[PDB]
Amino acid sequence: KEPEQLRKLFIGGLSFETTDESLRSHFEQWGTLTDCVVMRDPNTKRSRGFGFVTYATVEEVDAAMNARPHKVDGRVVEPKRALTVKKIFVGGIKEDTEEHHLRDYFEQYGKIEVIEIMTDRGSGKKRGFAFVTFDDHDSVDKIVIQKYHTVNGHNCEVRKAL
Ligand SMILES: CC(=O)NCCc1c[nH]c2ccc(F)cc12
Repeated sequence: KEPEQLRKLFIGGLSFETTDESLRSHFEQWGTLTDCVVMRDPNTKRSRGFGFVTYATVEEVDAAMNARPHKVDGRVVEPKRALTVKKIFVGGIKEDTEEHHLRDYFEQYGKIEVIEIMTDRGSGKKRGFAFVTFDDHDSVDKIVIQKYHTVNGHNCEVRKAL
């Protein structure tokens, strides 16, 4: 079983009338839920407007994220995997890595809007790193939890870029 942390979706922006049961019935459309909680005040029991769900598998998390936007009990909510940005730094690509290497690999994580292969300001030579900007943060979130990224035969360092 994948680590539980990687099977969780944290759901912001809930309707205050959403319950454990209604949040569960909604997100069970995209997989088996082993846990589903609406956060509430300990004294008033009034919703805090957010919660989380835990799927049985990471593929189920993916399915839920691919089904965004989610309207739950009449309100569009904001699910996120376990710093919300749309851009990554990709290091270690050396001088022989081109746009199409980066595109063919990273397009399978999300929709790419910008690829920027970095060159030396003085010489024009490639510096061996790049930035990739996507249309949505979940691509980056999937990317940076991987232990490894292999592109053009290179083991790359990938992190969020601000
Ligand atoms: C952004 C924020 O502060 N809350 C959402 C993320 C989060 C952190 N710890 C939790 C515990 C329970 C839960 F339902 C959600 C969370």
